[PDB]
Amino acid sequence: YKSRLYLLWLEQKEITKQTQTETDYRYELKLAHIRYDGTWN
Amino acid sequence: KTVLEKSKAGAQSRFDSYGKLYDENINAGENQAMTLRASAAGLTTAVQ
Repeated sequence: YKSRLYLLWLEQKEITKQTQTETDYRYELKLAHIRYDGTWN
Repeated sequence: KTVLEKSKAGAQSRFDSYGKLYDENINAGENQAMTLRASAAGLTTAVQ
């Protein structure tokens, strides 16, 4: 994106819903880019 | 004459020694010692 290497990755998070308890999952989209000195944001 | 030729050959050995040390400054070892101290402190933006 605009001549800079990005990364996207999908993370899950195991949460606990209630009705007794059940295991639900929550998804997030992460995004990081590379800087000029080779480090990552 | 032999006395001053041994003094000349001794002062030539210092002019060849310190001249070799002056012409050959920082060697392959001492370049790597200052490269590592430049690399150990370039991690500020990465740790943060």
